[PDB]
Amino acid sequence: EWPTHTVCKEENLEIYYKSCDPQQDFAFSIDRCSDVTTHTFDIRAAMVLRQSIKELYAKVDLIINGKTVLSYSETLCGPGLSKLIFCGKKKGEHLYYEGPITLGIKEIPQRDYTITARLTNEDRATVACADFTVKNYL
Repeated sequence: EWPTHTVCKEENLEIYYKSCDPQQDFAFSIDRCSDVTTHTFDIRAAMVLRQSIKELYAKVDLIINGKTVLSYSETLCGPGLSKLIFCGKKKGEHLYYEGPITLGIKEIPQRDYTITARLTNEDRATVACADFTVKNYL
């Protein structure tokens, strides 16, 4: 029900996202779309934080033909485990990230696939959730 946003659409590469958090949408852009093929690329992203992030966890799933073929989890914030300066932001803050994203997928996939990313907190509550649809024929 959130709108599907176009992130990239060029000759041989298309990327769209839709928030799967029922509370809200968020803003997301990639500075250079073709960098996604290198698995490190720069983004800009913005969202209102609706949950505490005392702990922040990411879970990233690669889905190909309806099947989750790979899933990994990374700790972003926590006691002795904080990776981002914005760890520690309070519930209700407007969060802005500009910078690199590195996905821990080895053979960065060709073809059509989905990356689902969910951020959760100390209470397993969803802080953000998106489905990224990718069409990569580069």
